[PDB]
Amino acid sequence: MALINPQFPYAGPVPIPGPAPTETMPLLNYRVEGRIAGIQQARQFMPFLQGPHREVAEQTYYAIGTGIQMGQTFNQPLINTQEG
Amino acid sequence: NNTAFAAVGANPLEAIYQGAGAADCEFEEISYTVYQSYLDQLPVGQNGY
Repeated sequence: MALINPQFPYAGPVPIPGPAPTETMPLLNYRVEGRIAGIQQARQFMPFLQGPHREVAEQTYYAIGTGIQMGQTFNQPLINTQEG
Repeated sequence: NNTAFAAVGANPLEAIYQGAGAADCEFEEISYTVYQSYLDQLPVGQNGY
């Protein structure tokens, strides 16, 4: 967006020496076929386990029984003959 | 003992020490240790790794 100087104008570009025209043109680089080499193993001996863990520990229980329940020799009360 | 003790006036590009006593300099031993740095536990989807 330059302003044209009317007192000192200039013309378009003139030819100048050039950079040997084939040396600015590249070759198209020619890929050969390739292979991810080797026979891959199916599994890996991992350093960490792959499953979930638990944040807190919960107390577990198992039921037990008591035993054969016996009789008893109670201390027996007195007879309510109007004193009680 | 050849490629590591250049003399005074030799090319010290691949040498380690250079001096006027370099004709009698020698190694006693060289020990090396290699440490491999890799990525373990690779992700596996279907169609392999």
